[PDB]
Amino acid sequence: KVFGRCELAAAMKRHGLDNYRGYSLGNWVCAAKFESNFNTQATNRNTDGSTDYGILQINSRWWCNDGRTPGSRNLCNIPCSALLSSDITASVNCAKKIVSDGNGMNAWVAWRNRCKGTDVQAWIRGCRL
Repeated sequence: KVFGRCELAAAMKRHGLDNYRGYSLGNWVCAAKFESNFNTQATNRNTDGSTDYGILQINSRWWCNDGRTPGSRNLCNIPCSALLSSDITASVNCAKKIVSDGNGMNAWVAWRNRCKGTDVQAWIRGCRL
């Protein structure tokens, strides 16, 4: 599913991401924009052989099982394919674990490079939330 911007904002808000670990909703929407362009089906191979999955491009070395990433830990206890669903619940639940891991949203290199320190509230501007 390719979410609309406000559509994803609403879903993320309903699933409790607004201000989760202190990160306002615009941060999450901005991260998803640059990670996946709001496409739940997005996948991208990394150099180490892991792959990133879904709206928040969650990696198979640490977080989900894809069966092809040696030394994988599956900390979210989910198949990586669950992160491609039109239903973002699994991505949200796993994102909540990731952002709690110590480095906050710096875990998402796209967020640090493209969202951090910017006017992220612009990403929820115009939405009825």
